[PDB]
Amino acid sequence: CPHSDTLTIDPMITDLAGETSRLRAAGPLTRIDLLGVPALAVTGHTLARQLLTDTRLVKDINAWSLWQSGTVTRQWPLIGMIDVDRSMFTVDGPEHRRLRIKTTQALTRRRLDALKPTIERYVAELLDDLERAGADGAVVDLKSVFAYPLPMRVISALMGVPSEDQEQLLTWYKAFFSILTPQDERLRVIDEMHGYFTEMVRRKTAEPGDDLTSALIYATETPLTEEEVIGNLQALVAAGHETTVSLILTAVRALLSHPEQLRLVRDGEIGWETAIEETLRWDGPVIHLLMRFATEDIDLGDAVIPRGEGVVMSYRAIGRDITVHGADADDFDITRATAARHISFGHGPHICPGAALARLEAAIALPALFTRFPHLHPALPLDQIPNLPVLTQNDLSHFPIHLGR
Ligand code: HEM
Ligand SMILES: CC(=O)[C@H]1CC[C@H]2[C@@H]3CC=C4C[C@@H](O)CC[C@]4(C)[C@H]3CC[C@]12C
Ligand SMILES: [K+]
Ligand SMILES: [Mg+2]
Repeated sequence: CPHSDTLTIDPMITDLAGETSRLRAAGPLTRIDLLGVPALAVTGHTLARQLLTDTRLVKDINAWSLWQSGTVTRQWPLIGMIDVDRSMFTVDGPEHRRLRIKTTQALTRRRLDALKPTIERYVAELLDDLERAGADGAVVDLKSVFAYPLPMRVISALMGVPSEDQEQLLTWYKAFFSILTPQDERLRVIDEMHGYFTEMVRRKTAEPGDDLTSALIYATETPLTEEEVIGNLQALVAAGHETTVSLILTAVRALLSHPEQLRLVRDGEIGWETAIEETLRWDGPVIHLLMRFATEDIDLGDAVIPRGEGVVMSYRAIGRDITVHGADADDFDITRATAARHISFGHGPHICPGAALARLEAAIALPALFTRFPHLHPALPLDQIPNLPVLTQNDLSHFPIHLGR
């Protein structure tokens, strides 16, 4: 591929390793092309930290010059990632905290202790499904049987999504994230999702229960608008499911391909927690985060982000930052000193509110899985597991394993 001064993000994810390296090498700020739409990617750790706390970078899609001019529209296949309703996700400034506070309180380590038994129950249930599927030495998909359902069950328990509605949510999410979904069908799926959660908030308003959705509705003043409640709810369920599936799967893939490091955690010399942090740094759930806009020109010394320009946080490239992590940043090493120094959960006001929950689900699921099936191994070379065509998320397709004897 000849030299180009715009890096085109391939939506088929045919060369993630190469693209990620190009992005680091072109950085820490470089021009990218997202399905025919230009933007700047932040690929460097220190610069990312700076800009994530910069008040001249906002989520508001109306601050985007290409949106103002109608150059980008709802026909853009990535538009569902950013042209969404009011929530903690889209708001900046003094109003932002109000939209976050009930959620961060509900998701503190101490509050999550109450959720621990529930997580344990689902993990045990799905390991049981794994046993059944892997009987008589059969090949089994670790994603569909285990990693894919677990975080949906867990986030659904927290928010009050009924057992019987969870399959439909997963079907919608799959359509929503796949670049291949026809755009008209995707926009219809976006409407259906919104319709589902509108009704859920109406149901919880009539009949509140012991769940975060009910706590968002009834605080602990001033009360959240209906739109705000629905917006927070959609963001929490989608993010809580999609990111966490990836982290479970990549952590297993990492440890299975680095058996000496798997041994370290199994024998209690390094914490599972630490293996999870290194996974987040090295092969984490987010590839790119769309998208922020300059309210005015931002001067970075030898470079200017012009007012109205789109800014993407390229979190995977940032995790491979050689300046911060040393020359071997492209290796998985749970013993490295900077394993916990990533910003894969973000930085600043929009930092992930669910990081503790994510960490807890992984810290329960991973040891449970390897203790239950100590001889678990790939039935297909790990390096041949392809990514699903989902541009922004590190979404693995399937994960064939044998339980082992
Ligand atoms: C498990 C792995 C996870 C990773 C790698 C992850 C990563 C992130 C990152 C990087 C952001 C901020 C993007 C930015 O502003 O630049 C974020 C925001 C958010 N995340 Fe997490 N997340 C994870 C799990 C979760 C979970 C479990 C939940 C909910 C329970 C969640 C809910 C949210 C919400 C609602 C936001 C928007 C916050 C705001 O904009 O103020 N994510 N996620
Ligand atoms: C970083 C990440 O992967 C998560 C954190 C916040 C999440 C977004 C928060 C809210 C929404 C709206 C929802 O209807 C569609 C998914 C979408 C657009 C999420 C996509 C995945 C995101 C971006
Ligand atoms: K909208
Ligand atoms: Mg050039």
